[PDB]
Amino acid sequence: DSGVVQSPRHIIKEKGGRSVLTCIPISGHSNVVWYQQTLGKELKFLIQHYEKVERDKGFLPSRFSVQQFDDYHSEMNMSALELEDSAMYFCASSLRWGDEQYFGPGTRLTVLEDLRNVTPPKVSLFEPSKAEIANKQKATLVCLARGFFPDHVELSWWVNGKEVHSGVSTDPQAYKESNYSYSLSSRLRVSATFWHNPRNHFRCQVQFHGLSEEDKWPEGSPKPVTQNISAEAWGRAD
Amino acid sequence: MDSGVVQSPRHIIKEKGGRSVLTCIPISGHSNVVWYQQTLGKELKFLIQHYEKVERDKGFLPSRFSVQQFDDYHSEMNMSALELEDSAMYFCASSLRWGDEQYFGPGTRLTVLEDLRNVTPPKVSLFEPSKAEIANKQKATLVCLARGFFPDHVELSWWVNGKEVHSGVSTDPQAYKESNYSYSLSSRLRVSATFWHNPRNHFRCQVQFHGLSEEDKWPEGSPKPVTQNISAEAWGRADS
Repeated sequence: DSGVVQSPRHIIKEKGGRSVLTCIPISGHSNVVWYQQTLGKELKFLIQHYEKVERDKGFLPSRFSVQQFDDYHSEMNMSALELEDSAMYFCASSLRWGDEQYFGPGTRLTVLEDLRNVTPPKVSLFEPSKAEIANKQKATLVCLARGFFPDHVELSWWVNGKEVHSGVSTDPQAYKESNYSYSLSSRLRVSATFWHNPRNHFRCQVQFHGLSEEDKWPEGSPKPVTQNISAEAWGRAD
Repeated sequence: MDSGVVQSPRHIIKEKGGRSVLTCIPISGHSNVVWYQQTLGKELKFLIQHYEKVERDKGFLPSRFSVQQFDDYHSEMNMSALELEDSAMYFCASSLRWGDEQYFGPGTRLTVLEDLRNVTPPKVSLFEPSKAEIANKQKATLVCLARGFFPDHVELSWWVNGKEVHSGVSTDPQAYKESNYSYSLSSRLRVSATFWHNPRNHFRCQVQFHGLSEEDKWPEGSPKPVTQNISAEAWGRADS
């Protein structure tokens, strides 16, 4: 029917800052647990509330406090943020204390020393090379998204308005091209015949997760908010 | 409690098209065991559940994975025809019975690569504090850099006079990729200038790299990138 939901999904904060994560448990569940997970590592139990009462606590830092409300939703208030706080934060709910836990999608928090380096990607689509097509009868489009920071992007391919996965090969993880700039590439391979149809449309779509409306930004340059950036091309006859 | 769920292996590197088996031992007395898959930085994906040896719930488990629970209630996921996209953390969790609170294992980090020849241990460098810092802040920060390694299978720790320390340590939460086949990670240890001003204080940045297995093949001509410990160290110093 539905599962645990959380908000926000991605958030970027400056060191010394403050934010609040919220969790809505499955309807009828009254027990809510929070975990912290450094990317690629184990889940770390933080705290558990059942009928608003704290039942058990792990290594919840004193800078963090959690409260559960009448409707059983839970909020973690995180203050005086440190770089070390960059992690995934999962909430999970169960009907009662002692029962099976159902997991939320997680909130990814990234804490930076200076928000002034945050910047969205530029995205370029490259049509197939003549040599590739002549030699293999396949046609590979390259999408390059780069110049972005931090590394919170999601790249997808759309052909004639529909998302595709067949023939898609995306780099598993963006890499740094310089201190405050990432690069990520993807390829979509189709048949030469499919590419040679002028009426086929191709779009590489990137979603960048950045600053929110809320965040302060000094005059001068556009605020690097969450936004979509894409590049497109049509097929091309011989 | 007395113990928790354990898993094996903790890290493993496989080539595309290969096969491996991940194993989970539940908390003693628990007979319900579930597996989850998690791609780096994403949500947990429920794979499958066994209780008293019988499959109950199943999520989207690829046909290439098969899971079995055994007499002693431990569970094994046999993974075949591995794909790059199978690179993930795999958690198991156990509960007394189905429907009960589940307890998580530490996870197995599976990395699937196109070419094992890209696997490389880190170079580790320790930097003594700058004279400017000591003079102006009366603190002394040592920097440890561990870089040029692949894949992202490094753990960094600090040891002062033979004992692990945490006070004054700031380690990057995540290594970043320098390029498609190389990572970098840094850490700082800050101590007082007076503590650094002692020739007999010893400082060591210790890195553990999880690499290829004893069983993996490796061509002649360069050292095999096996699991190994790599460190850098310094003693404190008199006035200069």
